[PDB]
Amino acid sequence: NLCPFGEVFNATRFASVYAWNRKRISNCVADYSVLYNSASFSTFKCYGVSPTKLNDLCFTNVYADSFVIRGDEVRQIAPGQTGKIADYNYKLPDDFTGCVIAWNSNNLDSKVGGNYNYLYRLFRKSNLKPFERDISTEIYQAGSTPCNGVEGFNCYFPLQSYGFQPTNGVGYQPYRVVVLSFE
Amino acid sequence: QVQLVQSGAEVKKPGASVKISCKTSGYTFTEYTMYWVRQAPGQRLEWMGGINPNQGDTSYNQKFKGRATLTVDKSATTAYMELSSLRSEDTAVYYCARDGYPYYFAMDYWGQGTTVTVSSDIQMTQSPSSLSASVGDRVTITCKASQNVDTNVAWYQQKPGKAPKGLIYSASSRYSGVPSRFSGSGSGTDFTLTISSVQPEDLATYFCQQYNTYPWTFGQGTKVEIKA
Ligand SMILES: *[C@@H]1O[C@H](CO)[C@@H](O)[C@H](O)[C@H]1NC(C)=O
Repeated sequence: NLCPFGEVFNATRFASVYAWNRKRISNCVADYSVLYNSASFSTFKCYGVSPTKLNDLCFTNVYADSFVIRGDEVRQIAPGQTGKIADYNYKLPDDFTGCVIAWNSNNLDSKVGGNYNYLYRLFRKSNLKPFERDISTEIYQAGSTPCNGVEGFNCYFPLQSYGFQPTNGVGYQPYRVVVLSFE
Repeated sequence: QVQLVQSGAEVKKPGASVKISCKTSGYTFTEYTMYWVRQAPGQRLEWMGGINPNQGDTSYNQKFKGRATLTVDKSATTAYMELSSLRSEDTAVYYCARDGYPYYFAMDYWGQGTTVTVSSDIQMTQSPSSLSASVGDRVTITCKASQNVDTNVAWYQQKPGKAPKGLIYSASSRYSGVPSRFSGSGSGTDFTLTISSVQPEDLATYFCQQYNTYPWTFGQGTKVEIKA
């Protein structure tokens, strides 16, 4: 029996990247052919596994992480990357055994005048350790003066909103992302 | 090494404008906030405002808003401050200083300073205002804050004719390289600076500072004379 990937791939709403979403799928068959030819993916890259040989993988669970970022940020969903998304929202380790699929979703995830559902973390103290989820909304202190939960100079709310319009260049348009993580 | 290098001295008629610069080197410029501190001739140190070079956001002291404008040029790693419509009250020395957060609180590096010559706030009180000691005495200087400031108090030392240099941040921690004879103390509203075996080179004026909220404020200064 083949893996139930549509529930994650075809789901109507996707998580914001900072609060990325996690499905455990187990005891099934991951087949590269069926998966790749199911849609028009703009990125599909596997790490530590041979694409041809997904059927031959021997795993208890596959972990399906999904979320939305912008096109220019898709580069960062990969082992050993750096930047906003890879540092403060979603971090892949270097011993990464899985795949990373993505596709332009301007048609689902963009309204004229703006969709603001999708947020990203912009400031954090330490960098994210792989597969760690930070959904805290603590005011980020950039200076010596403490913030006391209030927002202002050197005291920034740590999440901002993509403003997803259809008008944007392809780099700033939304992309849906699924990360298969086998174990 | 960190270095803050300010533009040279300026002479301006009443009414003119002056844009004094502060060229940084030694560190990631966009990751440290920049403040401007005024020292009117024989007066308290005064925090004028600050700019965050990552975003270009500013906070000004109400006394200096609309007199002063703070900008940066990331491409030149340079902070700028423009004083408009100069009056004679504006003849002073202007310092740029770096917020050392989060490794060392408060202003951990100052510029040489630029002399410009024209022709509910948290109160900080120091005692004594003036002091005379002999090599080897301990000296004690206290600072009373008009409101609670936890341990967000720093002390600076201003040797004669130079910029302030940090000694203590966070009430009791020493800046990098500061001599161990300086120790700071206290909490809440009462702070003390102690110099333990005073050396001739300690001839300086010493200032406390709170950074518990904006605007930052300084004490009036404590002159320390060393008899030989
Ligand atoms: C998503 O739906 C389309 C249309 O039914 C289907 O072809 C595709 O296989 C689905 N995706 C997955 C991962 O099953």
